[PDB]
This record gives sequence, structure tokens and C-alpha cells, in this order.
Amino acid sequence: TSQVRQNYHQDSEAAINRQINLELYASYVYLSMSYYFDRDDVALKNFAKYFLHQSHEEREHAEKLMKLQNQRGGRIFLQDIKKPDCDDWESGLNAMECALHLEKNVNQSLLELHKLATDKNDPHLCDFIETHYLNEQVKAIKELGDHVTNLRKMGAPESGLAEYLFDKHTLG
Amino acid sequence: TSQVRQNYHQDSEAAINRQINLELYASYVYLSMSYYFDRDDVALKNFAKYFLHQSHEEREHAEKLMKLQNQRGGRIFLQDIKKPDCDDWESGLNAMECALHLEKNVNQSLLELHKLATDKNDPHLCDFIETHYLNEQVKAIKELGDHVTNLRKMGAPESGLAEYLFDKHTLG
Amino acid sequence: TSQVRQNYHQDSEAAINRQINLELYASYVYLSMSYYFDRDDVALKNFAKYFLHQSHEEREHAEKLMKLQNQRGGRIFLQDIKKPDCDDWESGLNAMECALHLEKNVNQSLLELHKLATDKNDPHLCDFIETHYLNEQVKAIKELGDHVTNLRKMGAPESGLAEYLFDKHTLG
Amino acid sequence: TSQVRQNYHQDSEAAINRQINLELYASYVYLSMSYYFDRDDVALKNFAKYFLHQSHEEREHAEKLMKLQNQRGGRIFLQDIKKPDCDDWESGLNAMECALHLEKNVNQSLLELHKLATDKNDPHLCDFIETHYLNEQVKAIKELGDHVTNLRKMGAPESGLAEYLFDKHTLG
Ligand SMILES: [Ca+2]
Ligand SMILES: [Ca+2]
Ligand SMILES: [Ca+2]
Ligand SMILES: [Ca+2]
Ligand SMILES: [Cl-]
Ligand SMILES: [Cl-]
Ligand SMILES: [Cl-]
Ligand SMILES: [Cl-]
Ligand SMILES: [Cl-]
Ligand SMILES: [Cl-]
Ligand SMILES: [Cl-]
Ligand SMILES: [Cl-]
Ligand SMILES: [Cl-]
Ligand SMILES: [Cl-]
Ligand SMILES: [Cl-]
Ligand SMILES: [Cl-]
Ligand SMILES: [Cl-]
Ligand SMILES: [Cl-]
Ligand SMILES: [Cl-]
Ligand SMILES: [Cl-]
Ligand SMILES: [Cl-]
Ligand SMILES: [Cl-]
Ligand SMILES: [Cl-]
Ligand SMILES: [Cl-]
Ligand SMILES: [Cl-]
Ligand SMILES: [Cl-]
Ligand SMILES: [Cl-]
Ligand SMILES: [Cl-]
Ligand SMILES: [Cl-]
Ligand SMILES: [Cl-]
Ligand SMILES: [Cl-]
Ligand SMILES: [Cl-]
Ligand SMILES: [Cl-]
Ligand SMILES: [Cl-]
Ligand SMILES: [Cl-]
Ligand SMILES: [Cl-]
Ligand SMILES: [Cl-]
Ligand SMILES: [Cl-]
Ligand SMILES: [Cl-]
Ligand SMILES: [Cl-]
Ligand SMILES: [Cl-]
Ligand SMILES: [Cl-]
Ligand SMILES: [Cl-]
Ligand SMILES: [Cl-]
Ligand SMILES: [Cl-]
Ligand SMILES: [Mg+2]
Ligand SMILES: [Mg+2]
Ligand SMILES: [Mg+2]
Ligand SMILES: [Mg+2]
Ligand SMILES: [Mg+2]
Ligand SMILES: [Mg+2]
Ligand SMILES: [Mg+2]
Ligand SMILES: [Mg+2]
Ligand SMILES: [Mg+2]
Ligand SMILES: [Mg+2]
Ligand SMILES: [Pt+2]
Ligand SMILES: [Pt+2]
Ligand SMILES: [Pt+2]
Ligand SMILES: [Pt+2]
Repeated sequence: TSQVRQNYHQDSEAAINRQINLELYASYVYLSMSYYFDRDDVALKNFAKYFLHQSHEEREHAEKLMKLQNQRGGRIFLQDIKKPDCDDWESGLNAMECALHLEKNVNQSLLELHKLATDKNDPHLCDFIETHYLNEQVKAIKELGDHVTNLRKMGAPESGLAEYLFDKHTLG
Repeated sequence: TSQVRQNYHQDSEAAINRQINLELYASYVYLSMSYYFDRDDVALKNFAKYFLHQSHEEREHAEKLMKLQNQRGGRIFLQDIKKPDCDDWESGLNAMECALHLEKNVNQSLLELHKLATDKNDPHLCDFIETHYLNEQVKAIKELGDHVTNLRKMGAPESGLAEYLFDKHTLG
Repeated sequence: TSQVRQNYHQDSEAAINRQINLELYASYVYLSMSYYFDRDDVALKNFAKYFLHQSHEEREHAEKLMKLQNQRGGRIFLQDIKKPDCDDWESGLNAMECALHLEKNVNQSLLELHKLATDKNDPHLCDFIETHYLNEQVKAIKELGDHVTNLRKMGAPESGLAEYLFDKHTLG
Repeated sequence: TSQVRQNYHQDSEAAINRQINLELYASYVYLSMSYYFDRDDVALKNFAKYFLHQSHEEREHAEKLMKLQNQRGGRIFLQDIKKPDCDDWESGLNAMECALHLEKNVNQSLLELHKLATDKNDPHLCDFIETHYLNEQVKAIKELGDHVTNLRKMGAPESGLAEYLFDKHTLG
């Protein structure tokens, strides 16, 4: 047993390892989306920049969970990072809709994690999730919702002009 | 009787209290409009910013009238601030049209106030209204008229692209 | 249904709308108190400044709740802002006592809101209330208690000298 | 006839000369009050400073009216500046009450002047009075009312401590 471990349930330790994998997966999804918009037949550079930034932020999320695992005396257990569901993302609107779906899935996982930490009476872990993850997810979901709304109202995905101008004015 | 009161008719005092309520009501209308554009299914952030600024300016209008009431030795008398007429505002164009209607109503009230102050031979109150309120209203009405015109000519409310681009270029 | 809504109970949405109204009401109470101390027959300018600042902070509280409602995909629903219970506030001590009563009422409402968010297993909303509201209320109640104590010990409300000197030394 | 004179009634010219005398009289009253508080058996230096500043501001009021008389092509006509009604002012409270009475008398004269300018359809003179005099009088009367209120509530004129502390905190 770790000399630092205190009030840290084995189930919570396992759930944190699963969350680490999911954050790394989200980083990979955003990396894929980013370079889709870097293709010469898509060519929306601020979509590409926006999703690359999101990819780096997910890697930071994963690193913070790994730090937490060690802080609490759990042991990190890594699994394969699955490739994203799509190779081709269709349009800026469809990529934003996929990102919204991804972030709501990550939020569900975090809420299940919080439920477990509550059930195991682990207030440090509850506070860690609330401080570093839950409002970040709410802000990310709201931003992506805003983006989807604007792209739809502007006429995407049929209007390539709409995605071009959104790239310049909102993401630029 | 107030030791400072001089040439200040009871009718003028009452009219100033009514105007205080109307300025607070206009602040509330603009607050409601602002957060309509903050909804995830509307998502026009500079419309939201513009109307929040207008809301704060109406609260300043109300505060200046309360200051005036005390300066002249009248006594402030507050009433409920009614909720705005709408919960949902439809479109950026419709909100601008509502704001134009609101500002012309506030201007009519101020012109009736000035008529009363003229009838009661109160030149200090006439000058207060002319200095701090009447040209402010004329400028606000002209600005909102300009905004309505541009949104109509651009194709709003049917063109969501129009409202998006107006948000960026005129309100941004 | 809102595309962003996740784990946000209809009861919580309604409770947030009620809290928005209560924050706007508290802003109005403090606005009324402020201009009471601006009267020529009261004339305590730092009492007036103190309560005007408190009024603006309550409007910020309300705005943050409106932002939260939209962040979570709820829909804002406004009601009339009732006029405060008093027109005349009697003395600096009595106004401070009224403010203490108001802030403890607002705190009770926030604690009921937190109880509901706990019952609906909404950790994001619990954390929002704890981060932005609960300690703010505890600090405000403690400050107002301190102020009431000092005014009583100095001899208020009978000693107009006491309220004058408190205006200069504590609020100045 | 003056080569510049236009729309300037002989009655208005005479009324402006009377107002010049009244402004010079108010300057003299405040000069007398100032040096009352400089006496070794009164010895309130910030009362003395406050009334000396008021005296200089009244001389500026008079100079501006003399400038106006020449601007409009009227001819200045001076009369004796009467000595103030009192040699001894009793107390800081009594001097403030006298100043309040003086400023309300000056305001009545200005309102009669404005009534005359209105009757003679002289909008330049109306605007001059409203811009440079009427709100200045309202602010001065409100300030003096505030001061009287505070001195009374603190226990003046019986409390020499009250006048001492008002001298330091409000006028200092
Ligand atoms: Ca596979
Ligand atoms: Ca109603
Ligand atoms: Ca009522
Ligand atoms: Ca004589
Ligand atoms: Cl343990
Ligand atoms: Cl343990
Ligand atoms: Cl365990
Ligand atoms: Cl594991
Ligand atoms: Cl996983
Ligand atoms: Cl694996
Ligand atoms: Cl967070
Ligand atoms: Cl947000
Ligand atoms: Cl936030
Ligand atoms: Cl469409
Ligand atoms: Cl009168
Ligand atoms: Cl009157
Ligand atoms: Cl009357
Ligand atoms: Cl009234
Ligand atoms: Cl009204
Ligand atoms: Cl009412
Ligand atoms: Cl104006
Ligand atoms: Cl203009
Ligand atoms: Cl202008
Ligand atoms: Cl059209
Ligand atoms: Cl859900
Ligand atoms: Cl939900
Ligand atoms: Cl529900
Ligand atoms: Cl509701
Ligand atoms: Cl409520
Ligand atoms: Cl209602
Ligand atoms: Cl807090
Ligand atoms: Cl504290
Ligand atoms: Cl604290
Ligand atoms: Cl007592
Ligand atoms: Cl002291
Ligand atoms: Cl002429
Ligand atoms: Cl002439
Ligand atoms: Cl003539
Ligand atoms: Cl003459
Ligand atoms: Cl005279
Ligand atoms: Cl003479
Ligand atoms: Cl003025
Ligand atoms: Cl004032
Ligand atoms: Cl003013
Ligand atoms: Cl007394
Ligand atoms: Mg992110
Ligand atoms: Mg993440
Ligand atoms: Mg405005
Ligand atoms: Mg206004
Ligand atoms: Mg506060
Ligand atoms: Mg509050
Ligand atoms: Mg908790
Ligand atoms: Mg002066
Ligand atoms: Mg003068
Ligand atoms: Mg006029
Ligand atoms: Pt997808
Ligand atoms: Pt409307
Ligand atoms: Pt009360
Ligand atoms: Pt006198």
C-alpha cells in the first residue's frame, strides 16, 4: 500500500484511470479534426487552429488526472488510445457537432465519476472534479453549442461562404 | 417641508417619481434582451454586449433622477419594476425594433415631463431634462433607427447570415 | 430541448429563475437605502455610497445567475421586481439592520437552492453556488453584523453624532 | 445704442445690474462669515476656509454677469454693496443656516430674472441663467442643507465638540 494513500477507494482509482484514457481519446479526436481542416480541399485555417488548441487542452486534462492519481497514492494504468470514429469530418458544422457530442460524453463520464466519489465519501476527489473539470465542461459545451447555432443560422453546411466567414470572424 | 425646496411643484415631484420607474423598467427590458442573445440557440455575443451596456446606462439615468429628486427637496417614491412584455425577442432585428419603440416611449414621457415643468415655470427642471435627457434620447433613437435600417437592408430576420455579420461589423 | 442541456433538472431551472428575481429585488432595496441617505434631512454620504455599491454588486449577482441559466440550457423567466418594504429607513442603524435581515433571507434562499441541487445530484450547480454565492453571503452577513454592533455600541440611533462618526471612520 | 445690442430688453439690462449687486453682496456676507470663524474665541479654521472659498466664488458669479452685460451691449450700473445683516454669527450652525437663507434668496432673484427673460423672449439670456447659475444654486442649497442637518444631528450649537468635529471631518 502507498504511504500517502488515505480515503481513496480502489473503485475511484480505477475510474480515474478510465477518465485518463477518455481525456487522451478526446485529445486524439481534436487532433484529427484539426488536420482535416488543414487539407488543401477543406482549407479553413482557423478551424484547424481552434481544434489543435482544443487537442492540447485535452492533453493537459489527462496530465492533471495522472498527477492526481499519484497525489492520492493510486497507480496509473494506461490503455490503448482508440482512433477517432471518423477519418473524414464533412464540414465545419459537422465537426463542431461531433465536438459537442464528444464533450457531452466526457461530461457524462465526469458526472459518473463524481457520483462514485460522492458514494465513497471522498470530498477531496469531489472538489478536484468540481474545481478543475465540471465548469470547464459546461463552458466548452456552451461554446460549441453557440458555434453550431451560428453555423446553422449562417447557412452551413451547404453555404461554403458561411463556413469561410465563420472561420474569419468567430475563430479568427 | 424640506429646508431646500424652492419652486418645485408637487406635480413635478410626482412626475419625476414616475420617470424614475420608467428608467428602471427600460433597464430591465435591456437586461432581458441582452441575455436573450446569450442563449445557446441565439448566440450573438455583441448583441448581448450592446444591450447589456444599454441596460447599465438606463440604471444611470434612473440614479440621476433620484439624485435630482433629493437635490430639489422632493421625496423618492418607488413602485414595482414591471417585467418586460416579452420573454422571447425572436431575432436581432425584432429586438432592435422593440428597443426603438421603448426609447420613443421614454422620450414621450420626458417631453410630457418637460411640458409640465414649463407649465409650472420651473426652469431648473426644464434645463435638467434638456441637458441630461432630451439629446440623449434623440441620439439613442437615431442609432436604433440606423441599426433597424441596416438589418432590414441586409436581409434580416430571414437571413441569419445578415444578423451574424451585423453583430461582427456594427456591434463588434 | 436545448442542445447543451445535461443533468439540469426542471426544478433547478425554476429555482434559479426565482433566485434571479431575489437578487434583483436585493439590488432595488439597496438602491432605495442609498438614496435615503442622500436626502438633505439625512445627509450621510458614505452610507449612501456604501449602499449604492451594494446595489451594484447585487445586480452583478443577478447577471451571473442569468449567465448560468443560459450556460446550462435553461430558459430565463423574469417576474416583476417588487418595490422594497419601506420608503423611509429611519436611521443608519435601522438601515444596517434591514440589510442584515435581507442578506440572511437571500442566504436562506441560496441554501434551499443548494439543497435542491444536492437532491437532484447536480454537482456543477452545487459548486457554482458554493464558489460564487455562499461565502460571499457569509462575508456580507458578518460585515453587516459588525456594522450593527458598532453603531449600537456608539449610541445609535439616538446619537446622531454616532452615525456621523461611523459614516466618516468605517464607511469613509 | 450699442452696435452689438440685439433682442436685449432695457428691463433685462436693469435686472442684470440688480443681480450683479446681489452677487457682490453675497460675496461680502461670506467674507464676513469667514473671518468670524478666524476669531480667537471661535477658532474653526475649516469653517473659515469654506466660507472664504464661497466668497471668492460669489465674486466670480458677479464678474460673469458683468461680462454678460457687456456681451449683450447693456451698460453696467453699480450700487453700494451693503454690509452683511450681522457682525457676530453665533455658531457654525447659525452661520450655515444664514448661508442657506442667503442662497435661497439669491436663487429667488435668479428665478425672477429668468421669468423676465422668458417674458421678453430672450432665449440667450434664459440659457445663460440656466447654464451658469440655476444648477449652481440648486447644488449650493442642497450642500448647505446637508451641512445644517449634520450639525443639528450632531448636537450643535450647544455641543462645541460637534462643531469642532464637523470642522475636521466635513470641511477639512
Ligand atoms: Ca478499432
Ligand atoms: Ca404583470
Ligand atoms: Ca406591492
Ligand atoms: Ca445700512
Ligand atoms: Cl484511509
Ligand atoms: Cl485508502
Ligand atoms: Cl478500497
Ligand atoms: Cl485500473
Ligand atoms: Cl475510458
Ligand atoms: Cl489496452
Ligand atoms: Cl471547472
Ligand atoms: Cl460560458
Ligand atoms: Cl463561468
Ligand atoms: Cl439551412
Ligand atoms: Cl418656492
Ligand atoms: Cl416649492
Ligand atoms: Cl406644490
Ligand atoms: Cl409620487
Ligand atoms: Cl412610470
Ligand atoms: Cl407598486
Ligand atoms: Cl441630453
Ligand atoms: Cl446621432
Ligand atoms: Cl449630438
Ligand atoms: Cl426583406
Ligand atoms: Cl441529462
Ligand atoms: Cl437535463
Ligand atoms: Cl427534468
Ligand atoms: Cl420559472
Ligand atoms: Cl423569488
Ligand atoms: Cl410577474
Ligand atoms: Cl462565495
Ligand atoms: Cl469576514
Ligand atoms: Cl473569507
Ligand atoms: Cl443604547
Ligand atoms: Cl473623530
Ligand atoms: Cl433687436
Ligand atoms: Cl435690443
Ligand atoms: Cl427695450
Ligand atoms: Cl440699471
Ligand atoms: Cl440688487
Ligand atoms: Cl448706491
Ligand atoms: Cl448652473
Ligand atoms: Cl448636489
Ligand atoms: Cl448636479
Ligand atoms: Cl439638539
Ligand atoms: Mg477545451
Ligand atoms: Mg477534457
Ligand atoms: Mg443608451
Ligand atoms: Mg433612459
Ligand atoms: Mg455585497
Ligand atoms: Mg446577492
Ligand atoms: Mg460538495
Ligand atoms: Mg458657492
Ligand atoms: Mg452667486
Ligand atoms: Mg428653455
Ligand atoms: Pt462524429
Ligand atoms: Pt416589443
Ligand atoms: Pt426592514
Ligand atoms: Pt442671518
